[PDB]
Amino acid sequence: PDLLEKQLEDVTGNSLDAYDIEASHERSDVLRDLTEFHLGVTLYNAMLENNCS
Amino acid sequence: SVLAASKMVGAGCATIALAGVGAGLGVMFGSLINGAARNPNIAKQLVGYALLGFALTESIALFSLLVVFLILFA
Amino acid sequence: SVLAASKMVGAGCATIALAGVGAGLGVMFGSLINGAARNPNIAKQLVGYALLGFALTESIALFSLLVVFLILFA
Amino acid sequence: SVLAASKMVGAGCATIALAGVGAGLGVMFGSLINGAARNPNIAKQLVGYALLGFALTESIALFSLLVVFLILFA
Amino acid sequence: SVLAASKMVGAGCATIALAGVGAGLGVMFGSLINGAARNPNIAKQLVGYALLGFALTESIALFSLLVVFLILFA
Amino acid sequence: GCATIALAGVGAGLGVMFGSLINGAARNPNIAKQLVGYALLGFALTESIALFSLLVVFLILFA
Amino acid sequence: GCATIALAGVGAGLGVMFGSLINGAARNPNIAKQLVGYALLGFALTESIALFSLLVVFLILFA
Amino acid sequence: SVLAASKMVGAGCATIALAGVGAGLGVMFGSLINGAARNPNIAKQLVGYALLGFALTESIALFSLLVVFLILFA
Amino acid sequence: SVLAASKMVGAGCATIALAGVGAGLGVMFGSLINGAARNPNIAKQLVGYALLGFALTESIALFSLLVVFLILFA
Amino acid sequence: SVLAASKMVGAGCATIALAGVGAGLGVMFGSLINGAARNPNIAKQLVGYALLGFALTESIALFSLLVVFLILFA
Amino acid sequence: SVLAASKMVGAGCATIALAGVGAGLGVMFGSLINGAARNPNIAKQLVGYALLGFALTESIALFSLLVVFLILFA
Amino acid sequence: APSGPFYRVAGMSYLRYSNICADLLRNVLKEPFKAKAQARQAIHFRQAPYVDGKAGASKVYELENGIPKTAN
Amino acid sequence: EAAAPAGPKEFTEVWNKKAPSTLIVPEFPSNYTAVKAVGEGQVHGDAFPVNFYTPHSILSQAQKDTVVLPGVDGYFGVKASHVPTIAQLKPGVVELHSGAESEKFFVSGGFAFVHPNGVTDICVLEAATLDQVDPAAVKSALAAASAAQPTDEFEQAANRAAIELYSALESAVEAKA
Amino acid sequence: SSVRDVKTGSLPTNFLTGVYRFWRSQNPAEKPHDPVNDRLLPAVVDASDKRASIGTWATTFFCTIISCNLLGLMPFNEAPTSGLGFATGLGVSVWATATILGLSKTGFKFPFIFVPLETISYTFRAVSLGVRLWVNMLAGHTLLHILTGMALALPFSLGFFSMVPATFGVCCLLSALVGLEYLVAVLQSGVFSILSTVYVGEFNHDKFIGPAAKIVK
Amino acid sequence: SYSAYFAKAGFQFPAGLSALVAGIVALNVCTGRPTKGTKEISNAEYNATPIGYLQSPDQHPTAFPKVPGMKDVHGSPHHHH
Amino acid sequence: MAVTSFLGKAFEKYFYDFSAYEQFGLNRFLSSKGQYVALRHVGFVMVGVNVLLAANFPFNPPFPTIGMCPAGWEGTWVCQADKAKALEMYKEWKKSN
Repeated sequence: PDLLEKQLEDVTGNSLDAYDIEASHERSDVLRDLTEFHLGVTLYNAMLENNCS
Repeated sequence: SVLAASKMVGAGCATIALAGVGAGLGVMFGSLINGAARNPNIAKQLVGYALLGFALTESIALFSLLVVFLILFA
Repeated sequence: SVLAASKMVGAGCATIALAGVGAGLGVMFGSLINGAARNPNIAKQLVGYALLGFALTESIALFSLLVVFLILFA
Repeated sequence: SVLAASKMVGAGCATIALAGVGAGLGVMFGSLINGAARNPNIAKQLVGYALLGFALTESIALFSLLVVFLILFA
Repeated sequence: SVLAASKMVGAGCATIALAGVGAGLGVMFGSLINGAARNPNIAKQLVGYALLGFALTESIALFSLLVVFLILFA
Repeated sequence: GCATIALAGVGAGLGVMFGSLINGAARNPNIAKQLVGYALLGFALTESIALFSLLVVFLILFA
Repeated sequence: GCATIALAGVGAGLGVMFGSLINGAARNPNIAKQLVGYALLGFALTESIALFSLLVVFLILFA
Repeated sequence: SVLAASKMVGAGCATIALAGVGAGLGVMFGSLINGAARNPNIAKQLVGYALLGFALTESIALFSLLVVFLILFA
Repeated sequence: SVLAASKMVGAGCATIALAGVGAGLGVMFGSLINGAARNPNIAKQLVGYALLGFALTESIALFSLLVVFLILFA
Repeated sequence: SVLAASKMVGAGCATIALAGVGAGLGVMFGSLINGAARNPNIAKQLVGYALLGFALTESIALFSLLVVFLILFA
Repeated sequence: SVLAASKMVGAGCATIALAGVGAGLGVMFGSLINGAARNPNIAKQLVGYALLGFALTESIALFSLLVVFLILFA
Repeated sequence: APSGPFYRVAGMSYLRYSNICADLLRNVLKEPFKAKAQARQAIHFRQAPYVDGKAGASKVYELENGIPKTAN
Repeated sequence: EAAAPAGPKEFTEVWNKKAPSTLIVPEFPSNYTAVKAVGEGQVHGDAFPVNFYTPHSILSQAQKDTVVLPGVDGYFGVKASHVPTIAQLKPGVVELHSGAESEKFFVSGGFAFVHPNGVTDICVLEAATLDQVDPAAVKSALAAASAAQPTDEFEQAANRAAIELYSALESAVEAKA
Repeated sequence: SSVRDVKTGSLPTNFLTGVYRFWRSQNPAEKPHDPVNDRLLPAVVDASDKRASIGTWATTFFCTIISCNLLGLMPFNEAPTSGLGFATGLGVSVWATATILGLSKTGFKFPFIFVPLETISYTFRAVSLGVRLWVNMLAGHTLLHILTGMALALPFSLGFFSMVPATFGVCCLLSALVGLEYLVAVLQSGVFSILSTVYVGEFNHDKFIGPAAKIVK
Repeated sequence: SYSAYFAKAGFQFPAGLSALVAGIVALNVCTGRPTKGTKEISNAEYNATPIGYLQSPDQHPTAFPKVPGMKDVHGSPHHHH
Repeated sequence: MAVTSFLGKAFEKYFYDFSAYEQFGLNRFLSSKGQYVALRHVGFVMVGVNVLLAANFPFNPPFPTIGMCPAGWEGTWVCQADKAKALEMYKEWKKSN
């Protein structure tokens, strides 16, 4: 989540800072929630794309 | 000498108007800092909006400062 | 001459209504900074809303500056 | 003539109620800019809520300007 | 007419409380915009809570207008 | 006249509590009548200060 | 009369805490029976400031 | 008896410092509700900071009533 | 006895500045409750920022009381 | 010396414009902390926006300290 | 001694401006407790902004106290 | 010891939390739709660590009612 | 702060230097979506594109005029040129309005992004319409979840998630038209 | 002529090591663009020769003020920094040290209508640095004098060791004000010398000399 | 093991304290003005005045005074009132 | 004795193991030891105030009394709020007493 993820958007500012975060806790904390959900989604698609392949 | 005395206590308690000008210019320049910390891309445009807000809030300070020269010297 | 003396004291404590008008303009011009930092695509529409607010909050600044000069010259 | 001098300093104390109306009106006109920065397709419906509120915020401001004339000229 | 003089300066200090209700309406009609900018599908229920809220903070303003007229003409 | 300046803070306190009734109801309208069940309880306790200010404005004037 | 202007602050103080009760119950309404346990205890400890202001108004007048 | 008349009006305006610890204790106790509505797990520890914050804000009520005790009864 | 009467009025209106210190200590001690509700794993550190913040704004509670006691007894 | 006695009490009411500058500066310096806690990467740029807003809000402080030094020694 | 009496009441009205400083400082010191509860990783840097802000906000408190000592002993 | 929401400070990941809340919605559905939602609730796989290159040691799952609500 | 100029187009050119030349480049998930975030357009005035998804279904991908989203602060609504938003949602009701007609899905939680081009991308796990929920067994398990709170700190969160889900589910069956 | 012998790892040696390394950390040296090797070592040594000794000055003012502030909390003693010329004489002397440092950055020549307003707010730093130390050490001790006079009014009037719940609540209020004075004694010596590093560190900037000629690759 | 070497040298002052004490004393005695409550008089007045009349009452307050303001000496009764 | 070596060892065993928090029982009434110290502190102040007052009791107070008088004095020099007045009344009282 910020081990590299925000570190690759932040060029002359940030690409992620356009969005207004509506989370409970910090932006660095919602991105921890958001990339595990991005991990589980693209894993669920992977073993469903592969099974149909 | 009561009238000449009242030019001093009246124009003295005239310029409490600059309290809320000082409190307003603090929350406005506080909103520049959180606004520029949200996206630093706009941080040279928000300052151009800050001095739009600074020069128009000071007007209330100068609407007070003429009266402290209109009570003291008019 | 305590009538024209109290007109200096009364008009001084009259114009501390311009305290809150300055704190209004600082909250109002501050929320444009956070408002235009959120979506700068609307940042030329929002100044149309602040100058709608700056002119209509000033109406309170010109309501009190009437009574400053309606005490001093009336 | 301490009655006629008392209408003048009582009028200045009367119109510091225009401070709070000046401070509320920057909150209401400030929050429309934050309101119109969220979803600007409501930005004229919110102005219908600002001027609804500004007509009711001025409702107490002229109640103060009635009292600043009802002690001055009544 | 020291009592006729003190009713003039007492009633001006009596209507300072219209600053506080004048800023209460600016906050309450400021959240009316921010509430109606979050979900505008409730924008007719919030005015059902704003104008109930408006009339019930006026309760304080007419208590303040009670004693601006209870010392003046009674 | 000075005694009823205490109605300024009650009117500014009430404008904030009825300001949160708008934002509380716009945040979940399914609880929007339980919040008024909290608002008018909170209104009744903040009017208690408005009458304590008006207990004094009649105990100064008529006592 | 000028001593009871201290009731402006408890009037503006209780409106904020009861403003936080409407916004607090609009988040999780299940804790709303514990939050009035903090609202009314916060009401009572702020009313001690409301009676400290009124103890001296009944000690300036009546002592 | 201008001395005993002044210690009543002096200790009268000495007590409006309790407006601050009355309004400060509202925003500290209002913060306990919005602190407990977010995580009710820790809401027995948040009272432990509410009463410690209460004990240190009524140190000022203990200083404000000491000047009232010292203007009236020195 | 215009002097010793004036020290009781001036020191009473000197200690009205304990209001804003008491209100600042409410918005700071409320932030300890909001902060220790965010991450209670820092809740032994945020008390350390509260009491460093308490001791520095308690300073203004004593700056105000210094003029209270060098009006009254000096 | 009722003129010389009024410049002492008038300059005392004149310097509580420093109350709003004292409160507004804490909002701007409170927003520096919360803004730099969002992104520490532009925290060298936000202090440049804090010290600009400080110098233009202290101009409200030195304008009212001009009025104190113009009532007392002019 | 109407001049000696009016310095005691002028300085008491002069030190009201420590209410605004005491309230601005808690707003800034409440931000340190919240901003270090957001990321405790820069909690040594945010104290460096609190004490840069404390120094510039309590400098307004010594503006207020210099006018107190220049009213009282000058 | 972690800092964040109520699942994250309790050691739970967001994926487990969001699937528990997905599980508890399915137990409340209409019965023409509750059993077909029980199809996408089941968890049947197995895992095995490879600490050396060919070793063994695993964890099999024959879960039907959903992701485990208890501690992992 | 820009140490790695990555991307799909950069990965093609460097992978021809380490892999065999027989293999063509692997595909990437950017090659299968045509809708971007910063790409200007895609609002068209009144009705804005709403991509309401689940892992197992695409529940909507046509355009709507307003979306009532159940954020963790509270229910907010999205109009067409809304501010860019990353909103974590509570268990609550997503309301998709097209005009006079509105469809009300109750979701379990899961984020919703409003992109700078006005595209709303609701991303939940279980998105049941309230027509297929029954209001009987919701409090049958909520009363059980109001009773069973042991000192298990993992079940501290899982019972908290159990309570707040049914409690919002209680309140959102009551006000139906 | 014969110096004393020091045990290594003494507690005053460990405290003053951590104190000095704290105030030295407040104005850190800036990293050059070049790698620091034997080419850049005279430029780094000359960069240290042109920096002010704020690490030494700030721990001079920390240790001389916390020793003076804590004298006021010893019995039979008053704080020297409770005097107006002592406490404000340290504040002007820090402000003049910052100015003499900033005036020497040129050739001792002093720097439209803006600059009298930057100067005023800068010349007020002189009196504000010392008066903040003086008023804190005065207003805390003065309140303690007033409340000890009030708390002595009760056993003087009532019985000695009698009606003790009235004097217990004010002897514990007096005890908690001496405890706050131990906190203000340590904080105001910290705030004085945090601010000395800020004011003196404003003019603590010179040009890195660096390599004017290189052999690249 | 070296603990008994450090017990041998006992207390010792800081290594230049005689220049601090001689610097603070030399500021308190080289004031260049009379000694705080006294006034320089001529030699003809000093040789003619009793030592009870050179003393002022303000400079000798009572060591534990039963009434605030008690002084130990009374000085010259030849006031110029 | 050796003047530095006896009572250094006596103060050491008065400081360390001489404890009236346990030798006088006192855990029956007090919750912690952190609150035994927090009222031995206030107990030291109340004892030290009452010793300093009583060791010279007939004195006109420099501090403002709040309108209170110690014992059967009430109009004497001890309660007189004018100090040049009470100096005259103390000098009369001292011949008698």
